[PDB]
Amino acid sequence: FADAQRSHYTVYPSLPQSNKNDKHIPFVKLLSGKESEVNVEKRWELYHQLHSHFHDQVDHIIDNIEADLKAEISDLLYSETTQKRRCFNTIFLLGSDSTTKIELKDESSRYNVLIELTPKESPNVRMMLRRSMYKLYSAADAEEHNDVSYDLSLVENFKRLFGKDLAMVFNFKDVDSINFNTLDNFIILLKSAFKYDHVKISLIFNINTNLSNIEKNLRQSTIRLLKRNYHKLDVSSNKGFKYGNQIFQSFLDTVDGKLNLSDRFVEFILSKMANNTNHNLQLLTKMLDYSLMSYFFQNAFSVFIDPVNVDFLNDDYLKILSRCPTFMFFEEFFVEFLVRENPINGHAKFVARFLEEELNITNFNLIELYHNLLIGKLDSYLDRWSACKEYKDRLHFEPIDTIFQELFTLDNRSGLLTQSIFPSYKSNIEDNLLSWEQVLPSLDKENYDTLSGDLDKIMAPVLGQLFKLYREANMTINIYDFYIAFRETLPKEEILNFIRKDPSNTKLLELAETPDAFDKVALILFMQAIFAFENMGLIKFQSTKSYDLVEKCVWRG
Amino acid sequence: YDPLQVEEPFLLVKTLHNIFVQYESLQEKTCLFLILDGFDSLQDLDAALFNKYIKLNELLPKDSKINIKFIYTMLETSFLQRYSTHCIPTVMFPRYNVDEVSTILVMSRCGELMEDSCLRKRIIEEQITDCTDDQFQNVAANFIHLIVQAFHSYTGNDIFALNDLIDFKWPKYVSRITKENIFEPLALYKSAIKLFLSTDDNLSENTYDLSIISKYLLIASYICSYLEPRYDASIFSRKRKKKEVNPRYLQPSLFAIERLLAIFQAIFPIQGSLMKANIEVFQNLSELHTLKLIATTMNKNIDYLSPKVRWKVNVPWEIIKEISESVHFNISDYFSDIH
Amino acid sequence: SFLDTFEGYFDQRKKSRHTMSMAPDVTREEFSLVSNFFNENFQKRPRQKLFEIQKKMFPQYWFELTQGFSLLFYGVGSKRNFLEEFAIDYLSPKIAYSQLVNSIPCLILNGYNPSCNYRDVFKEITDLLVPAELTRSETKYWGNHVILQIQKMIDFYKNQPLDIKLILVVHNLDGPSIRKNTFQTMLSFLSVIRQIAIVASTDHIYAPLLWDNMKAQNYNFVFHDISNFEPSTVESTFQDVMKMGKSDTSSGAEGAKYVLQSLTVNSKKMYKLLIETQMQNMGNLGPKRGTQRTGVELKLFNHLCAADFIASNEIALRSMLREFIEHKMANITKNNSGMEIIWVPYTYAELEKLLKTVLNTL
Amino acid sequence: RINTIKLWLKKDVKNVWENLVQLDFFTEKSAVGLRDNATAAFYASNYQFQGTMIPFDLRSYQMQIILQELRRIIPKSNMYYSWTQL
DNA sequence: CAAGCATAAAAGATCTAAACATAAAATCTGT
DNA sequence: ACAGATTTTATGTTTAGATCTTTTATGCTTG
Repeated sequence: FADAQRSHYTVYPSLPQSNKNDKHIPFVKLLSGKESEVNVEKRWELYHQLHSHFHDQVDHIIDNIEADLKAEISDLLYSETTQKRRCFNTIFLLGSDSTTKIELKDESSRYNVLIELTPKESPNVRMMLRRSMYKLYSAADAEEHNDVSYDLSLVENFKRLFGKDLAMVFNFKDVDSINFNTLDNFIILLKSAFKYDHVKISLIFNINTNLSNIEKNLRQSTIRLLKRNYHKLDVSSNKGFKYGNQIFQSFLDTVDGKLNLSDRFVEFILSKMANNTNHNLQLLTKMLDYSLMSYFFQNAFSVFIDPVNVDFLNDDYLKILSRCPTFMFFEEFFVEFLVRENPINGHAKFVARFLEEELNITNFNLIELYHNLLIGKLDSYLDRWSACKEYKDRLHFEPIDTIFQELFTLDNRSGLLTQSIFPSYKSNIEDNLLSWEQVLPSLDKENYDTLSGDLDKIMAPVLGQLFKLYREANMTINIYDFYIAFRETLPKEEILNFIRKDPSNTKLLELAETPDAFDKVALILFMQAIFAFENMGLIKFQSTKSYDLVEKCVWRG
Repeated sequence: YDPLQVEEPFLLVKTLHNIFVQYESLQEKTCLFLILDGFDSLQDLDAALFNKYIKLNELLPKDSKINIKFIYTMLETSFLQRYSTHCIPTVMFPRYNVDEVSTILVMSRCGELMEDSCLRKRIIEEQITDCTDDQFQNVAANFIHLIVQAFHSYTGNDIFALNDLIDFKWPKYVSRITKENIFEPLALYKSAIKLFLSTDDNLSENTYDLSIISKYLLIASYICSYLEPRYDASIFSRKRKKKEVNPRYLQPSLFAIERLLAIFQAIFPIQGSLMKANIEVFQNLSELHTLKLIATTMNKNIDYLSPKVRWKVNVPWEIIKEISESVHFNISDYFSDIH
Repeated sequence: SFLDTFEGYFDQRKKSRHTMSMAPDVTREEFSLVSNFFNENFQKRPRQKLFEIQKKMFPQYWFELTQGFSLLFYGVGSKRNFLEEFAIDYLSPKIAYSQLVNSIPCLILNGYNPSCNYRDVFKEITDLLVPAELTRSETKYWGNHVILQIQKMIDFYKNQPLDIKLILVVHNLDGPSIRKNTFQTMLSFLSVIRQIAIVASTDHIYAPLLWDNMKAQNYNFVFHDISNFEPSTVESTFQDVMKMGKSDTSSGAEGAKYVLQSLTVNSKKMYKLLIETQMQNMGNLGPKRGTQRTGVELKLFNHLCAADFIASNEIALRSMLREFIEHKMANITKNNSGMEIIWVPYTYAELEKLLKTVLNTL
Repeated sequence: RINTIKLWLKKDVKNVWENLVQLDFFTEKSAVGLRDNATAAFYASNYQFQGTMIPFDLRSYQMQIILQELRRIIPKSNMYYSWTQL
């Protein structure tokens, strides 16, 4: 068989028996493979220890967030409500990702059953009810250690069956995705469970957008019923700015003065953070980790972060660093300007703590503050609150005075950071396709050895050459005229000469003598290229019964 | 007999027969009424179910001591007419007049409103030690009459909604009661006039956390939906007349992804490039779709990549408008042609 | 005025009655011959030069993978050969050496095949990784077992040591049967597992439209640009080119024709018998799919094959039919009464075309 | 033309609209009320109707009672009888 | 331009095959 | 070798996916 024609077929490669002691490392010797292996190993171990140090604090912050939100929602769930048992209390979690384990407190006289429902697991009202009753029965029987049909009467008979009171808490995982007709019908159905005087219900709506859509979609009577007890709770990772600050401070401490943050890098962090709110902290952690690993990867001097290896400077290191612009503008010379820790991080931490303890200001972005301090306009960020006017005297910061920060910094000047996490996907495709010269390297050393040393240079790759005309084409394109133009742009005699260049095959030379051999090989190339465009989505075809016209989908830029 | 042993109507016939035969020692004929209260309110309803219960009584023994009589209860008067030829005796219940519903609310709520703990707390706090149960009944009846006369045109004759409004508005009304007010019926109306004009039955006590790029994508999607494509180039030349039928009242039209991206680039302000479509734009668009804001034109198992799927905005004019002022981008400017 | 801007698009947004019949006639055999000649003779040396230049980036890719970053390759040209070369020859032996013996298994998943099914992919993943079974309570009320098993796998693997035990190559992640939301959700939940590595490739321009915020987070992609203008011989195999692929693009019958063209004379004969029996059943019962109600019984098929000296007994027939089943040219299920049924999931028109174009020539 | 009539707001006419469509005065665009049997009802229950997902404002309805009959029923003394015909 | 005329695609009726599910009789396994 | 463990025949119950059919949102098209 042909394995390429298969699907999802496992392959067990035969690893060579040849092996070494410590050649197996992703890090490669920099400076044209001149650095020693000990430097690479030290870089690897320092990267691992620093990554562990950062991620431990990140995990602590994340766990703190989860614990705090769970405790707050559990406290709001009971809140010592004195309201009469004639309505069910509702909690709208504003903009909450459906990833939380709402814990229900154990009560001696009341079961507390968390029933979780999702849009995929709720096609209609009857299945909502059957799933809810099955979860209720299973949880109650597991807690308590014949059968009952799955309907609302299980709630009616609960006091008789298990000799205990009930408290069911409905957690709708994605309340925006469920079609609100069935959700409204299910709420109205649950309303019928208030004639028992031994069952209390609690609804939790994991809303993502706002309450405007809930008001618009739900029936007025249902909104009136919900309004008797509702609690708008705003739970989100992006609200209050009190959690991104902790992670950024953790990163700042895990780099300490050992590393420096470039102004453009923090500007990019802020820009990419401003464009996403539903999932913000994870994106920030990804960006920081990628920048850190890239900096330890493509920078050779990261082995010299700690002072102990400063003496390990060699002739190649000094020769390379001699071209540092800071050195031109300005062993023992380097260390006396390296061990000087940057006071910017300590000053920023002190300022943040000072404003967050007694100045009664909390809604601020530590990333924004750090970026502003890096620029140097800290007054322009501290004057917005209009409350630290008498405290600005002691909050002044001495301007940036540092040297040799190019070698120890986190920045994106080669564009890898932006093109590896948030690349301009379509724009990159069009940039690569329009200017194919910079994608395919041009070589002339071995053009004599190759069989096509005269045709490769003159012409262009078929797909990009077709894309040139396609961009220069009109909105609606006749296939015939497009092929005519493509063939006219195609050199005539050179194609025939290339065909004649192979004497091994016989069918090719047999077809070569045919007068329209060029006119049909060009057509074959055109069908191949148009198929590739259709697969890539550049072009589309209208009604296939006509198939004489095509429409351009994507435009360059 | 295990109640879970019945799975078809025939099994119910057999189980009822088996239960009724074992009660044959009854002295006198006994009828047992089974009130299916809310039969039309079934969520798995179909036309061919009620007549099963209609003809059920034929399949049961004639001479049994216990006879089961059905008393259904439906609420549609178009489900009933489907079986109008069965000639089963029925008692139609007409709706309630405004005076009737006011009297019913008075009768069913004056006791509860009088016995409110909030009113007792207000009275003991404000020190009015000269009152009778007649005075409390009169003030409760006056509140009921005021709320009915103020919101009957809005709520119709539904007792439930009027009860909800009364429960909603009573705390503030009793909070606005002082010494000389209670002994003057017009004083409360002239002092608590705020309650009785504008209804309050919405969760907002009396927008989107989306990004800027997502908000602009939503605005561009709405513009694409509610603008004619042949006018797009003329209107957006940023570098016989318009129709006055106000297409914002009709269903949104279907556009293509390329047009959406082009107009999104056109309307996005220059920062620092024209904000070339990147991973972030497409991710935001997909997140908007999974929020059911930009609905496609095909059923489930959706593939966003096929050149046969079209997008249409799924928000009304209010949400998109207040999003536009949320980002301070004009929306009644490109629609100034259609006012 | 302009051509590459939104203003240019608006400007561009506002006839020859010659079809391809008058165009030079094309035969499939000579089409394949000429296309193959052009593919490995046009820009061979520049392509190898570019491949060697970008091969040096492999340690960076491995370092990105070993830190919980699922990796994606996007760009023009076919990345199938390049990505397979990266994963099979470089990634697996190197990670096997670094973990310490045997190489790490490499589940490569052809996404350009419209016959790729998520049930079979998860069957392979659970046959190889062998995760623990889910308890009865964890099954939930009729919930999808694949997604629940994957979430249980995530819970179990959140505590295991962070060493890769599988690499799941995903060729053409934005293909016809691999772009649907179900399999994408499966891959999204599967990629969170640190112990497996998700290297994928995309071709469509609007491919990132497939991933929401949650799916993008779970993928945790690190996009990498690979563009080598390869002609994609393998990708075009599964779909027709004479009709430009505008019709029956996701049918998958062209791949079946290609694989059946030169497979075995006896296999072709029995496939012809099965196809003919299915057409007879369709006629006994408008173009419809070949569902189970119209398929052929296993006992009936064995009797028919024995009458034609194709397969003597059950054992040989089942052994030679497992090959067709694994390549999705046919399916075997059990009816409600328990009778085995074998059927071809291709459309009646597609079945007739397959019979009259390759089967009928013997 | 003018005592003064309070033009009710959108959010206060929404409840009247829901009550009016609940009393079966309006119907959906092309909606079948009750299915013939249990299988068809089950099939419909599993399906998700398009009109459900359309926002509340833009759901297209149809009328039980034509305007001429509405004129025929409403008494002449009523204050809306002038607008009961085009 | 609209009407006419045509094909096209949305909305849903109608249905099936598959995944998920339970259960009673007869078979296959160890002491 | 006798009771438990597994299998074989025989349904019921939801989810995912299919094609037919009807209606109506698109284009084609003169002034």
